[PDB]
Amino acid sequence: SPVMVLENIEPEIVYAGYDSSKPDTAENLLSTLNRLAGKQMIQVVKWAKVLPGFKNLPLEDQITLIQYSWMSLLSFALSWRSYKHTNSQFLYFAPDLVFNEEKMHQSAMYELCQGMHQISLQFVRLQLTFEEYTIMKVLLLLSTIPKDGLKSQAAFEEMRTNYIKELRKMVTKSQSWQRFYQLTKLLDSMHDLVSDLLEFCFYTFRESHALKVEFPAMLVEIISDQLPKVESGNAKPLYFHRK
Amino acid sequence: KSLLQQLLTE
Ligand SMILES: Cc1noc(C)c1-c1ccc(CNS(=O)(=O)c2ccccc2)cc1
Repeated sequence: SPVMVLENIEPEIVYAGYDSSKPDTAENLLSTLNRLAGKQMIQVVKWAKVLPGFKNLPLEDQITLIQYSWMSLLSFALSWRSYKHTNSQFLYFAPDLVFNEEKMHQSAMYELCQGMHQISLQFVRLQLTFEEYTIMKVLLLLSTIPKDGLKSQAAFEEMRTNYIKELRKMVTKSQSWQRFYQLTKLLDSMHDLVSDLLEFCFYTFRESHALKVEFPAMLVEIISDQLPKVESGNAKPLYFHRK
Repeated sequence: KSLLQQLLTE
């Protein structure tokens, strides 16, 4: 039932609005990706609002969770689109913006694109299902909290524990303890990739005018809040299995 | 209100 709701509330795919007549410089590609992320963030907010249990959390906590997890949610969904639409041969940012080796280099994000692509390759290896994917994406929204905890920490933990229980019930469909630990390992591995993506994001945000990289209002707001918190060590990534 | 506040409370 909660998983059935997850399958039905999955946002529709959105276009990048990519102009292939313009030169494929890093500034043009990154500006297009940033505009696409802004549009996708509006969808994340609308999805989170109807996520079973999310409305029980206070408003300040809902905002904190979305601001800390945005990069993780966007990179996980990118890997799902890449896996579903290309069998993870390309980075499927949108139907009108599919990255091959050429675009990975032109974006000036080559190694970070390889890192995101490795998640897409893990989806092929595991033969990740849509049911597993939707629960795991909810767990990513609930994977980073403030160092001093949320306003309603107990309410958050109840919601998180319940989605971990849904993931454990779902793996039985594909012995199943082995699969559960392969999925929690994959969830944990998102923290390291996101840390690297955020380092690059923050750099382009601080030097936006110089690099000619544009940011939509939704990203300006999220990054302006997130950047000082992440850099000052206020973020607490939650791991299933500590390093 | 911020953009996230507006979107979450609408
Ligand atoms: C869309 C989309 N689909 O998947 C992902 C992942 C995104 C996305 C795009 C841009 C940003 C922010 N800018 S960024 O850090 O330079 C950057 C640029 C390109 C990819 C990752 C980070 C955040 C997430």
